[PDB]
Amino acid sequence: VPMRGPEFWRKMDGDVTKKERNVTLLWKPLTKQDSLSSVRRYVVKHRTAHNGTWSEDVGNRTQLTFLWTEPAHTVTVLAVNSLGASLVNFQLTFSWPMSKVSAVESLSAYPLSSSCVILSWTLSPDDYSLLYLVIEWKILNEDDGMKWLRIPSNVKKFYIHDNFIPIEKYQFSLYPVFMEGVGKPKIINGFT
Amino acid sequence: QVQLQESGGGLVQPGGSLRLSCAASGFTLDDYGIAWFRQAPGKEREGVSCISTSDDSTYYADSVKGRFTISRDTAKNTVYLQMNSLKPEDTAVYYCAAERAPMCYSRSYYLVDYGMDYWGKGTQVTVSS
Ligand SMILES: *[C@@H]1O[C@H](CO)[C@@H](O)[C@H](O)[C@H]1NC(C)=O
Ligand SMILES: *[C@@H]1O[C@H](CO)[C@@H](O)[C@H](O)[C@H]1NC(C)=O
Repeated sequence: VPMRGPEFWRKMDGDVTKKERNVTLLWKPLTKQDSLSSVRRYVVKHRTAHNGTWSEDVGNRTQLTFLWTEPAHTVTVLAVNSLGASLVNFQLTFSWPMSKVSAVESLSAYPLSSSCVILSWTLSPDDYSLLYLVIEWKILNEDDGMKWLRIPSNVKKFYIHDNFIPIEKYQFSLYPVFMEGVGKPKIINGFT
Repeated sequence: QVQLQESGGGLVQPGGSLRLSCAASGFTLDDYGIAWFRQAPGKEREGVSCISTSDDSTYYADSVKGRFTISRDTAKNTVYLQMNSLKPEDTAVYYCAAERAPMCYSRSYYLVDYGMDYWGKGTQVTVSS
């Protein structure tokens, strides 16, 4: 049985002046070491206050797009094999009011080498409960090309390993992930 | 004292153009992003256009894309909204509003009235024959 579901993030599409959004959940395939026995399928379980809970089988895929329209929408990604689904999983809640709640006070990024950037930050004395953080990075003034990594909330620094395009300035968006939902990021631009 | 002030509104015939200005004071474009909203008769204040606080990325309401263009002059602490090929349904009071950075940063952001920290008094735009 898989011990833990995969860590996951998202990207959105749609008119930014409307609440409805096509949300694409994103994860990496669970490695041999990560699950012990082979993961055969992934399941996306949804929950909203007025539609209840429903699950979508996505097979061997590593993304799932759904239309988000409700005041709050929680998603959980489960890893499945013949013995069952992962009991403990990561969760993300989409809530537009939560997207206006900050937690990152200061943010720095140092290009230690052409393929390694150290991110450092401080957090504000919270009220909402921080689950963890997610760093997004992409080329400044570009549409896609986004990469992400989950960061434990117990650290104040994180090393990002990437085959960065050195001539392009990169934009680093550190997102706080609260129990109540994904929060307001802190963003800095910098060369690598 | 934080202040946002719109100007440039007026009466235009359908097909015409107007350019709105929003002068800000008491804060800079470094700490807040300034975006445009509009409130048509009997409706709520809806997002029209924004520009990122991190880069020059811009986003628009579906009904105004291509016709409208937001721009800024950071040295003057002023934002603009160029409004072309105006339609009667564009009639509304237009507001500029500030939101603590970062804002308008990607498609994971929502330009919504409740997220704004400061508002201008608004400028009437009337598109009529
Ligand atoms: C979501 O994507 C579908 C295409 O799969 C599109 O028709 C729809 O308009 C999109 N919704 C939003 C809110 O962007
Ligand atoms: C959930 O219910 C709301 C009405 O309360 C409806 O607008 C929406 O389309 C439903 N979502 C799904 C995924 O069925």
